[PDB]
Amino acid sequence: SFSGKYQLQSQENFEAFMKAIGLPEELIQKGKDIKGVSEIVQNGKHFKFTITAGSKVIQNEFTVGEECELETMTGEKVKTVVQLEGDNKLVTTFKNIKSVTELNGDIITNTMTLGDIVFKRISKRI
Ligand SMILES: CCCCCCCC/C=C\CCCCCCCC(=O)O
Ligand SMILES: CCCCCCCC/C=C\CCCCCCCC(=O)O
Repeated sequence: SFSGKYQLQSQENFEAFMKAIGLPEELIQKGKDIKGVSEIVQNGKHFKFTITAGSKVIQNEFTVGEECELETMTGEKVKTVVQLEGDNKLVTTFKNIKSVTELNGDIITNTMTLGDIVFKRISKRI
């Protein structure tokens, strides 16, 4: 069950991922420690998100099994389709990054794997 407004608790490889993809140290030092809200509304295939990237609210919707355009940090807007296992594990192919989102009861983890860099968020359902 994915529906909820999930507040951020722990954020792992933020400094190593944002410098590896080409972002500024001034904006990285602002968004690294802010405990913001990460929303998801589960409508069968269409998952409507409202995500806090430090100060910016990035709101887009992903379709499980058909093409869906989402905003990236380095780039523009990526058509990344998401596959679902057991109503808790969401897997996609972003801008050369394997993104794995897992729901453990009422706590969600977003693990963005870029080769050796493992960018892991840990947010609780509210
Ligand atoms: C889907 C969950 C993962 C979301 C990851 C978002 C990563 C954002 C990374 C870097 C951008 C940080 C921007 C910080 C605010 C800058 C503007 C300001 O307040 O001055
Ligand atoms: C590089 C980050 C750009 C911002 C959008 C990233 C979207 C990734 C795609 C699909 C997974 C969406 C997961 C939504 C829940 C995030 C929970 C969290 O913030 O802790």
